[PDB]
Amino acid sequence: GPCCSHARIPRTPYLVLSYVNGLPPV
Amino acid sequence: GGPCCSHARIPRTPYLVLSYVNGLPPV
Amino acid sequence: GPCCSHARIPRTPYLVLSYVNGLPPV
Amino acid sequence: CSHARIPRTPYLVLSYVNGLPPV
Amino acid sequence: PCCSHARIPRTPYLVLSYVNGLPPV
Amino acid sequence: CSHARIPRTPYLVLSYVNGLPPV
Amino acid sequence: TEAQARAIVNSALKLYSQDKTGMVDFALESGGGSILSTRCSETYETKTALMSLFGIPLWYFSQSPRVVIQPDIYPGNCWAFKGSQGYLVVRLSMMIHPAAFTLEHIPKTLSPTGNISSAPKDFAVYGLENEYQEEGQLLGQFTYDQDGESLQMFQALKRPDDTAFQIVELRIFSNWGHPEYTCLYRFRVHGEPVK
Amino acid sequence: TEAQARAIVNSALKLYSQDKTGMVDFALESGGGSILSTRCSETYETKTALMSLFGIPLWYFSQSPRVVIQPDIYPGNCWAFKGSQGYLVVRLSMMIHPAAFTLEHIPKTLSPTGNISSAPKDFAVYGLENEYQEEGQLLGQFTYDQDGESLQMFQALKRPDDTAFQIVELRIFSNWGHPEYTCLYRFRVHGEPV
Amino acid sequence: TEAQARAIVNSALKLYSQDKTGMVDFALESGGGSILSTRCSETYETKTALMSLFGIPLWYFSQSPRVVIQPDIYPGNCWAFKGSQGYLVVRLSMMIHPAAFTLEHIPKTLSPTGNISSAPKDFAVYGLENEYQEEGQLLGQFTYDQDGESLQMFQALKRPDDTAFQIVELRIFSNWGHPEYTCLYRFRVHGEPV
Amino acid sequence: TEAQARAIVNSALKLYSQDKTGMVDFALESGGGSILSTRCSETYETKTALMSLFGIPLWYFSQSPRVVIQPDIYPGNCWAFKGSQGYLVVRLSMMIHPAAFTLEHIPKTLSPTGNISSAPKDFAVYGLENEYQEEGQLLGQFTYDQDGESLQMFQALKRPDDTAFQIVELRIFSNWGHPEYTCLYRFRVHGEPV
Amino acid sequence: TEAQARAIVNSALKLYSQDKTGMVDFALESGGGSILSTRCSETYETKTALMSLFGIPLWYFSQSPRVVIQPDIYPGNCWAFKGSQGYLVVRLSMMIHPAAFTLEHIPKTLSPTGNISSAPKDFAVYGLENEYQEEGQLLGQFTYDQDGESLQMFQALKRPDDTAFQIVELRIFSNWGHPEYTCLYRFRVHGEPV
Amino acid sequence: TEAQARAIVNSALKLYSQDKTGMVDFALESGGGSILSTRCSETYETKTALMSLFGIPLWYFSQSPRVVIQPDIYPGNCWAFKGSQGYLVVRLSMMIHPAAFTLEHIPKTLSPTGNISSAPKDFAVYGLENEYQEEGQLLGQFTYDQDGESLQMFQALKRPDDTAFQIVELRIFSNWGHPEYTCLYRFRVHGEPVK
Ligand SMILES: [K+]
Ligand SMILES: [K+]
Ligand SMILES: [K+]
Ligand SMILES: [K+]
Ligand SMILES: [K+]
Ligand SMILES: [K+]
Ligand SMILES: [Zn+2]
Ligand SMILES: [Zn+2]
Ligand SMILES: [Zn+2]
Repeated sequence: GPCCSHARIPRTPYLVLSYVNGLPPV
Repeated sequence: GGPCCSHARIPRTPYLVLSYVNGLPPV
Repeated sequence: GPCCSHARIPRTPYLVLSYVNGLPPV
Repeated sequence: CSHARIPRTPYLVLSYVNGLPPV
Repeated sequence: PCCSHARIPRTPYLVLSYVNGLPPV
Repeated sequence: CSHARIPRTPYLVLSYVNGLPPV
Repeated sequence: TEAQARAIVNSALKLYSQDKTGMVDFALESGGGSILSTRCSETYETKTALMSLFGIPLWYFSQSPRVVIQPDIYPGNCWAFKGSQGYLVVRLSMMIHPAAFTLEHIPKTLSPTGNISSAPKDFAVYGLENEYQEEGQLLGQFTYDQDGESLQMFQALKRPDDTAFQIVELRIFSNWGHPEYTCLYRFRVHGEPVK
Repeated sequence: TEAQARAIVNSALKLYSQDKTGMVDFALESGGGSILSTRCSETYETKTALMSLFGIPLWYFSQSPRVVIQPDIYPGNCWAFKGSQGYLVVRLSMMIHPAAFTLEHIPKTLSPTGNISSAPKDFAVYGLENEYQEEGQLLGQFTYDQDGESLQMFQALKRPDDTAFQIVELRIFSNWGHPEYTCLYRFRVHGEPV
Repeated sequence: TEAQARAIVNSALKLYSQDKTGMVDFALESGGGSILSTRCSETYETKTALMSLFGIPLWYFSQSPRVVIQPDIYPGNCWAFKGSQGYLVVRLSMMIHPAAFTLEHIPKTLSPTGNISSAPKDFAVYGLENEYQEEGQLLGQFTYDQDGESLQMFQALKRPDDTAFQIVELRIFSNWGHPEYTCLYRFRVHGEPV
Repeated sequence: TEAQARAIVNSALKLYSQDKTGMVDFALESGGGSILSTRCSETYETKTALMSLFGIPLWYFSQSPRVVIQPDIYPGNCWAFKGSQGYLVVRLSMMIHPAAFTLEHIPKTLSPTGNISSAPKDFAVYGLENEYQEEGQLLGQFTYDQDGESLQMFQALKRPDDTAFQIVELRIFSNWGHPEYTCLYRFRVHGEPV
Repeated sequence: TEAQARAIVNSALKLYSQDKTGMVDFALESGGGSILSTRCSETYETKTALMSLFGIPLWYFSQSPRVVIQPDIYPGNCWAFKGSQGYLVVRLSMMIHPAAFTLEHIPKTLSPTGNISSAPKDFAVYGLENEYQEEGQLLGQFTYDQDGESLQMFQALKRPDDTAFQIVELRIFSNWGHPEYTCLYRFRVHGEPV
Repeated sequence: TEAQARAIVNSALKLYSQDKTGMVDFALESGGGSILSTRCSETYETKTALMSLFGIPLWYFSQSPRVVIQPDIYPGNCWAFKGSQGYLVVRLSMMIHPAAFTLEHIPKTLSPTGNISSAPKDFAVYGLENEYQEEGQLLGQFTYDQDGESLQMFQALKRPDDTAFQIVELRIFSNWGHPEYTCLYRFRVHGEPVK
């Protein structure tokens, strides 16, 4: 729970996945 | 938005290793 | 050194100091 | 907010375990 | 196992708590 | 324990790549 | 019909284990699919799932668009965008001729509110030749039935000269009545790869 | 009975795909459920699953009570507490009238030791009006049968008034003979919202 | 005969829910199994799955040998080694007499290329008495059929002295034609504990 | 005259050791002073001091406005803002009646370029009663002499009504000819507490 | 008297540059000294210096006992303990016979409150043979004069048996009137090594 | 006679406050100087200064070559290399004609061991046109006197062509008798910049 009223807790850190060298091993 | 580059900041790809050193985990 | 011309190396992380409960021990 | 996320002050402890440092 | 008595940190427990109702479902 | 967690003693390297800093 | 019935149940389980469809999902992230985050709608902000460590509050957790190309479809494992209109652009694993699309949503019997009004209702699928193309080629406009099955498949439009695509855009036009957000659990792209 | 037999198999698969029960789990974490960690038993410390990175040992891994409201029930995906007596407090996703509870544990055919003696044997379910209430309202008193199926359901008691609850306490009184700890794989709460 | 049909479908679902085999997997990581990373082939590095945060590229993601003893077998949830020859050493959860081994690979109907040329073709399984033993005891030479089912089981050899093992080595000798790498989705070890 | 000489040199050293002025610096950060980051100009971006660790580039280093209320005035230990006009708001350690201000800059004999053209030339000091005030009360308008000493003191204006302040704004109007940025090494606030 | 004046001023500057005393400080942290943080009093908690990053408050900053063996004695660069009684144990860099001790505190002309009542008044110095020894050998008892110079030296007591020590305990018995805390800026230990 | 004395004391303090020399230090890190880390010697490993946090040992602390171009010269604020032979390559803040060099070491009266045998004794300074140049142009061979002052200055060699340099190499040939390591507290480079 937040410590006080309207504690400024940061937003969601978003781990982005991008394919830059083709297919992964499948 | 997306990544501003394609070169990784970390040179070698990490790997989380799991090893059992004190027997079985709770099952 | 930077890797490429498009490399986004961040700027200075700025640790801010603020006094919210009066004087520190002096 | 004004409440610290970490309760106590992060204190880096320095201890000498193998004698004198280079002076 | 670094030596006979190793100072391995206490088991980290990432806690999840709902404080503003339901998540998007 | 007395064995360091990081095998290498860490070292922040400072290098100037675009000339003088503001003086 | 006894041994035949065992053949029927084993055939049904075999199709069930093969991603419930037995068809390649060229949008699956683990198989090569990826989300183009810039070309997607903004995530609905809820600020309810508080993640903490050693009693220290760290951040609020919200599902990213990545879960839409992830198989876990338990209630909550879905990406939500504000309103009833949104867009999701997925880079396919291979250059394929799209043939069908699959949209999955939780059944009403598993929703806490008793309804799936956050599910998408009217949507369309487009084919993009590049990442910067604003509007692509329409592959089909469909409607997800809330009274239908959890997994619903949609056949792509037939074309004489089959142009291949590796980028697909999913445009949600309306939801099933939820006034705040719209949730996408899983979106699949099926087709035939190019020689 | 020729085409009807296919309808039964599809209905069984449909019920199987719907969390194997076709009922809402108001304790499910991804759906809105959460663990009140300050009112749970002390997690059993085993100190065996050492997580390391680049050869640097980081910490020992142990499952938290959160896994009890997570669907993955492969062997080991369970929260363990010391002894044969423990408590687990879960905040439900909605204010409901509790009607049934579900307890899941691995079958004997999948346990490495060949037994499920770490499984709970005698337990009770309570309804709490607030987080700080010590003694709650008894919702039922049941026994998980080790010789029964992996998933076992238990019908809740009919409370006299129409009192709703959003906080549930699971009190384990005994296990099936494990001398060290007791494991909980998944605990579900079913009912009707207000 | 409606009750016989329901009994058949429910029995099939019960076996399906018990890890699809109803047998203990002593190599399963969550159940006590672990990978001896010192005696495994070098992971095939592709540098394609770029993980980034706030637009800052952090690292490339590649599956470790740990996934081979993890149940998720969706396309990509597999460990790959360069070439068509590789080895994998797994520490079993208990000291057992090995009786059978299970190899899983995605079906051709779920592979993007329409074939599974990265699947292993010819392999052998050895039993190691210690982590540093260079040469173990041959437990069986098998062949994974690309035209067979996704899950394939292999019976271990009957030997005069039924010596038990807690360390198993999986040696892949060939794949089904992939010129770059070879993928292992899941490898299971079944047997009887001592 | 020997004892007279020793008393003169020891008195000079005593004043030198007392922050070179023997007066309280109510803006000093370690003593209670702080910078209002939201009420300051943007730091001049150079992208030259690349900080790395294990060969991994982390970030470019540039001094923040905090160094202006820090005693180290070696060349480079200064905050720079783009252009020749900038603002710096400092919260004093105590509610005082401001009496004098001190501005420090490196001497020409220590500057690499042979000049101190990045030093401020014309500036003014204002007193604010609260953070939300836009334009404060003028406490004095001064000029830092490039041909003067490194430490220069400036007496505040005489006021009939004695109004106290705990927030001070330093407005730089021009520099000594640097076309890119303007550097501030140390700014001090002197006065009498209430 | 000209060359005599310059030689006097240069000797004064030479003594000033040599840690203001020209004597070895065997307690200096950079030279081998260290704080036994377990054998010290609990640090005075203020919770005023809020450190933040990207608007996220991180922690409150307070000086550790390490600063007492660090040379920077600007106002605030001091360790404070609650009340007027506190303990501080320092491990010397070498096994020495203690001969003198140096205590430093800021002058009143640099204190914001206009007083140095937080400075210690009555203290004693003890010599410990080991880390866990509760009561050590008394090396001397002194009184820091508030009306004296910033740096004050105290000669240790002469002992019949020349016992060496590498661990020193500084016991503060009273301050100069501050009702909340007591501040220590720098504490030095001088002597002759064995 | 009194005003002349006060002028002498103020002139001495003025020179003392200007980095004790009143001359630009083109090697100072904060002013633009930097250490070429690859072109140095191996740092003497001691493994004694254990840095810990919450009782967790983190790493051993040792001063890097960066401290040689940092002003703090209290005992311990020095970079040490194994043996009595070491190298240090510094990139100057500007392209200058080197005129003098300054080497600083703690006085004997402040060393715990009672001696400064870890101080360098015989050294030479070279000018490099690039980082990768093996042998540079000799700017002067000097000797730091242990019986001299803490700060010692050395005038650069008079060469026929006043070639400018922005990279300087400090070669230590011997120390004052320490059998394990050699410590460098501060090394300064003085000269006139090019215009
Ligand atoms: K999903
Ligand atoms: K679970
Ligand atoms: K797997
Ligand atoms: K400064
Ligand atoms: K200090
Ligand atoms: K230094
Ligand atoms: Zn708060
Ligand atoms: Zn790059
Ligand atoms: Zn160790």
